[PDB]
Formats: sequence, structure tokens, C-alpha cells
Amino acid sequence: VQELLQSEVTSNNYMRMMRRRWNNGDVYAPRDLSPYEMKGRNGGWVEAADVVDELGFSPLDNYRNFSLISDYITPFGRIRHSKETGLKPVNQRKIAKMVRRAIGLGIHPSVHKHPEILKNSNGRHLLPLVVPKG
Amino acid sequence: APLIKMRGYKGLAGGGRSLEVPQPIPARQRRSTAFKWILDVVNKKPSKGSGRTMFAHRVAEEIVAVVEGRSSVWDKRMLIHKLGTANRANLNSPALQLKGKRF
Amino acid sequence: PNKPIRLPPLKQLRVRQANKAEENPCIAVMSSVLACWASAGYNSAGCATVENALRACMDAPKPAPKPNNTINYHLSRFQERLTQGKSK
Amino acid sequence: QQELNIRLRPSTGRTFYVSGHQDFAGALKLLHRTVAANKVKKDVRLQRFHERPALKRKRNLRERWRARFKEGFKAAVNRTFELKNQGW
Amino acid sequence: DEPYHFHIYSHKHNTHITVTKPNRDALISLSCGNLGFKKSNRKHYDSAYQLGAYVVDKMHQMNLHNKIKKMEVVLRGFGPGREAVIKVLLGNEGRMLRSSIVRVSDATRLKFGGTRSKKPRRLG
RNA sequence: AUUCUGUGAUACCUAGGGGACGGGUAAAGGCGAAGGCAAUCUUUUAUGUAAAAACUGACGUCGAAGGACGAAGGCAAAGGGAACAAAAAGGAUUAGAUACCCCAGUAGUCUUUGCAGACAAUUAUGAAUGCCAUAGGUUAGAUUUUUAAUUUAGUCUAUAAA
Ligand SMILES: [K+]
Ligand SMILES: [K+]
Ligand SMILES: [K+]
Ligand SMILES: [K+]
Ligand SMILES: [K+]
Ligand SMILES: [Mg+2]
Ligand SMILES: [Mg+2]
Ligand SMILES: [Mg+2]
Ligand SMILES: [Mg+2]
Ligand SMILES: [Mg+2]
Ligand SMILES: [Mg+2]
Ligand SMILES: [Mg+2]
Ligand SMILES: [Mg+2]
Ligand SMILES: [Mg+2]
Ligand SMILES: [Mg+2]
Ligand SMILES: [Mg+2]
Ligand SMILES: [Mg+2]
Ligand SMILES: [Mg+2]
Ligand SMILES: [Mg+2]
Ligand SMILES: [Mg+2]
Ligand SMILES: [Mg+2]
Ligand SMILES: [Mg+2]
Repeated sequence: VQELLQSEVTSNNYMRMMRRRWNNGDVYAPRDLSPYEMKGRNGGWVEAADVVDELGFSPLDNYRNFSLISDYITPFGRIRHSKETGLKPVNQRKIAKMVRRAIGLGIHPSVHKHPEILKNSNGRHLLPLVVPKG
Repeated sequence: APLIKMRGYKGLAGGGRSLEVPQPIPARQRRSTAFKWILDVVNKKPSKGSGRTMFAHRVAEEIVAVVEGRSSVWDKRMLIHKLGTANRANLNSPALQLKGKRF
Repeated sequence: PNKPIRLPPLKQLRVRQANKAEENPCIAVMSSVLACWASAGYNSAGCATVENALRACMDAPKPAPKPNNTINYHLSRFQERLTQGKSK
Repeated sequence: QQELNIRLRPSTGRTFYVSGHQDFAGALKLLHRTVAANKVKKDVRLQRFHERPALKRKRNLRERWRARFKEGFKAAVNRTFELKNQGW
Repeated sequence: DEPYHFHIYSHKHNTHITVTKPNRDALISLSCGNLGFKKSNRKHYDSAYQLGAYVVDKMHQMNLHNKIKKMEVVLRGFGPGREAVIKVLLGNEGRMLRSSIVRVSDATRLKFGGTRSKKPRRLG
């Protein structure tokens, strides 16, 4: 029966090469199945629009949201460039100042994401601990 | 026969020192280096007898010492192999990749 | 995020190395051989296989080079139409 | 945790765990990509000596233009093949 | 329970390897100079590789490949030893310890401003 | 090499104290008369920009002098002192080496109050007004059939007439 397991491996292998999610109503031509189209030359998962305008919220008024701060910093606590956020310069400055305020006020870490957010993310039982040592 | 050769780049290791980097060598270069080591050990040995077989038999005896592992050429093979392992990182040294890219 | 700029007038629009200057395919094999000698030793038996692979390199012929890439010819056709001009 | 407290330090953010679909060799590759995207190595090189404000401002202008010129050059190279494909 | 640590500090001129207990008490704190490498021979990639292999060997003698069930690898600095020692743990020497690794951390020290550094050197 | 270390260093930690500095964001980006101004909260201050109306009704521009402001270094006084670092000094390199490099290191940089007024204080381009054809970016708004165009005020790139 082991000969059936390797088939599942070969199947999922090809499924990884089909770098496209078909949806209902999507029109396709014989060209949309060739490698040039499946390769996905686009090396960037660009954002559609400025979410700050689409969600219509003032960043500075939402500085107390720990999840919102961790969303606009890298795992190392560094504010994300406008390339990753896809925001206008005006909205980028409001979200950057919203992160600096939370970190400056001392309610959010500066070199990683909030501890309570790390408790939920994968690697919960593996988080670095502090042995009392005494 | 060794498997690598040590090429040096002039003035790229520091204060006028060279950057030694190993590289592979084809068969003819491997056999040529090997047999020339054997002849180097042969010429330095003393004379034994007389006749037309002096040089021939003196070389053949060294060929046997090599197969038995008791020859001196085995040291020269391991000596050059050490330089290769001791410099395997120079293949990507900053000097070998920054010749004229620091205007 | 802004879009790519329109290049200023250049003397010539071209890429330095049109064809990818691929690396000798065996310099990677030698590194593996040099890696075993550091961990398993020189006169060991484990490295007896990698050495055979290294000896197999030089006994094989060198692949022939690919035809030149005509990218630079087409870049020179669309320079004035793609940039702000051409410097004299 | 309730019994032991988490060690909150800069290394806590630069941590990558080993799991089923990610082994030690896989966590190293992920650690290198994130350490590169965050330019940790560049900061260690820039923080080794002091650069007064004027020199830092002028160094950024030179590097920021080479980045726009390079980005605008890749757009012209690929725009040339969009036209060549059409047959122009 | 916190794992053991395998700190690997490496800079331009030397590399330090420290194996600590869960409470971060050093068990094996060695450097390239402990193997006899003198003033300038400590910066070589090869010398950092032998230090890694030496530490791994000394761990076996202490019977740590059986005592250590969870271990963390902490990297500090971008010297030659950062890659050399990794190929020891990832190679044939760390065969016994490779299975007990659960984390891979980077502890390179950066300053957000901080004290002023040396003035730039004029080598020419 | 001087130098640090068996009076236990480097490395790895725990617990306290101190001083400055300001990572990412960040851009051809912005602000001010210029000098200059980049972590954060509250408090506080004059200009400037867009669109509509309303209001005053030439109330404008330039401006010797006087006064004010004016980078870094410096003087004076009282603090601070981690780091950096003129001076002084040591170790190297060198034909010689004050030097470039290195081990260390005092003024000084920082705080408060005055003095001082010289700068590649630069756009090597005083301020202001009327006017002259386009194109491609970018910054802050406004209008719209908010897709994208149109438009006001900035800034930069490449050109026409000149
Ligand atoms: K040591
Ligand atoms: K200025
Ligand atoms: K000093
Ligand atoms: K001297
Ligand atoms: K414009
Ligand atoms: Mg004869
Ligand atoms: Mg100095
Ligand atoms: Mg010189
Ligand atoms: Mg002590
Ligand atoms: Mg402080
Ligand atoms: Mg900054
Ligand atoms: Mg203004
Ligand atoms: Mg006036
Ligand atoms: Mg006057
Ligand atoms: Mg002053
Ligand atoms: Mg002063
Ligand atoms: Mg004083
Ligand atoms: Mg000052
Ligand atoms: Mg005055
Ligand atoms: Mg000035
Ligand atoms: Mg005037
Ligand atoms: Mg500007």
C-alpha cells in the first residue's frame, strides 16, 4: 500500500507548481496554462490600495492597539517601508508616528512584537524563558 | 596524484601577501605532478650497483614503495592537501571579489 | 510607493554582461571534497566517493558556450523612445 | 508564563523555531533571510565608526539615486521586451 | 523548562563558543586561542571550524549528547566563525546534537543611537 | 608592539546606578529669514499652502544705519562626565615620521547664564515685481463622470524659443 503514499507526494508536488488560485467566473485561455503564466513573474504581493483610507481610521487615535503596532513593524521591531505597507506618504507618516508613540510611551516593545502576541503565535511552548537562578 | 593545485593572487591577502586558492587539475596534470615527485625522490637516492639497469631499477623500487604506502611522496600529497583544506574559504574572499569595485 | 523613474539621457543604454557568466560547475564539487577532508580526514574512506566525483569533472568535456544575447541591440533601438534622450 | 517569565530581549525577536515542516537547516535559511531583510549586517558596519550628519546625508543621496536609476533601468529593459514581443 | 544554549560569538579577529545550562551558566567557554592559535591565526575560517569541532567533541566527552534534550543556537556577530561553526553542527560532527536543536536565535548587538563610535580611519 | 588578565579577564548571566545619544520609518520628502531643524507625551509660539465666501481699500516692494538672530570651535562661571576626542605622552611604520595606523588620554563636545560674530554662513547665483513654449516625475491640497483627469502653490529632471 506504500505505493499509494508516494502518489500523494507526487500529487502535492505539482499542486505547488500551479501558482494560481482559480475562482468562479475567472476567464482563462489556452495561454493561461503555460509555464510563462504559471511561473508568476510577479515577485511582489503588492497591496491593492491604501488601507488607512479604505478602513477610514486615524492611526494616532488607535495607538493603544497592540496588534496594530505589531502589524506595521518587522519581527525585529523596525517600522515597515512604504513598499510593504502600500500606503501614501501622508498615511505612512501617520502609521509611523503611531508606532513611535506607542514605543515612546513605553506600552509596546521596540525590538520585537508585544509579549502577549508572542504567546499566541506559533512556538508558544518554545518561547525564551527566564530561569530564576537563585 | 593530488586532486588540487594552489594558485596565488598577487597582493590580495594583506601587506603584500598573496591569496592562495585551491583548484582542481585534470588527469594529465595529476599524473604529471605525481610521477615528477617520484623522479625527484629517485634522483636524490645514492647509487647502488652498475650496468644499464641502475636508473630503471631505482625508479621501479620507488614505484613499489608508493603502492606499499612507505614512500616519501605520500607526505608531499598530504602536504598539498592540507593547504587546500586550510584555504577552502578563500574561494569567496572579499579581495577576490573587490578588485576594482571600490572606486 | 512611486513608479520607476524615466532615465535621463545616457550615452548608451546597455547591460554590461549580456550573457550570464556562469561559474565552473566543478568548483562546487571541490568544495565538497575539501569539506570531507576537514571532517573525516584526508586518508579516510568516507571521502572516497566525493573524490571519484571530482575526478569525474575534469574527464568530462567542457560544455560549449551559448549564442550571444541580442538584448543590447534592442536596448539601443528604444533608447530615445524609452528615456529622456541620448547624450552626445 | 505564569510560572516562568518570558525573556524579552532583542534576540527574542530574532528567533526562529524548529517544527515538523521546518528542520534546523530550514530555520537557518529563514533566519538568514530575515536577518538580511532587516539589514542587521549593514548596521553593524555603519555603527563601527561615526559618520557626521553631512556625510550621512550625502552618502544617502548617492545610494538613493543609484537605487532609482537601477529600478528605472530594469523597467526600461523589461519594457523593451514588451515591445519586442508585440513585434515593434 | 528552557533548553541549553550554544552561543557562537564571531567577529573579524576571533570567535567564541559558549555552551551554557538552562540558567545560562557556562559549561564550555572556549575560543580560537584555546586551540593554540596565536595573534593573527584566530581570524581564519579554518581555525573557527576546528574550534567548533573541538567544542562538539568536548561535549561528547562530558556526555552532553545524552543529557541535552533541547538546545538553542544563538548567533552573534558576522565574522568567519558564523558560517564555519554552523557547518560543524550541520555537518557530520553535530550528528548527535542536530536532533536536539529547537531554536535558532540571533543576538547581534545594535545601538539605536548610543554612544559615539571611533572616528573613521584614513588607511589609503 | 605598547596594553588587559590568575587581585580570575574575554565569553555567558542575575541585580542595581550613571551619562549622553536617537534604529527602522526615509523620499528627487518637509519646515524656518537665514544659522539650521529627525525617538516620545503634555504645554507653548510667528509665518506659509488649498477652496470658497465675506471684509479693509494701495494700507505695497527694496532698504544705508541702529537693533535682533547667527554653525562649529573658543573665552568666563557653576554642573555633568558614559562615550568620543585637540593637547600631552607611549608603541609601531619609515632613509627619517611632527604625521597617516595602534594602546591609552586632558580640554572640549552635553546642562544653565553671559561674552564672542569670523564660515565653501553656497544655489560659488541679494531681495522683489511683470512676462515667455513644452514634456516626464515628485510634495501638500482642491474639484470632478474621485477610474483618471483638471487645477492652485512648491520642488526636481530633460528640452524649445532664446
Ligand atoms: K578564551
Ligand atoms: K545649511
Ligand atoms: K580613545
Ligand atoms: K608617535
Ligand atoms: K511640476
Ligand atoms: Mg649503452
Ligand atoms: Mg583613535
Ligand atoms: Mg599609505
Ligand atoms: Mg568576576
Ligand atoms: Mg539616560
Ligand atoms: Mg531615524
Ligand atoms: Mg515654506
Ligand atoms: Mg520687506
Ligand atoms: Mg543693517
Ligand atoms: Mg557657539
Ligand atoms: Mg561652549
Ligand atoms: Mg569650565
Ligand atoms: Mg550645541
Ligand atoms: Mg551676541
Ligand atoms: Mg554652514
Ligand atoms: Mg538684502
Ligand atoms: Mg525639497
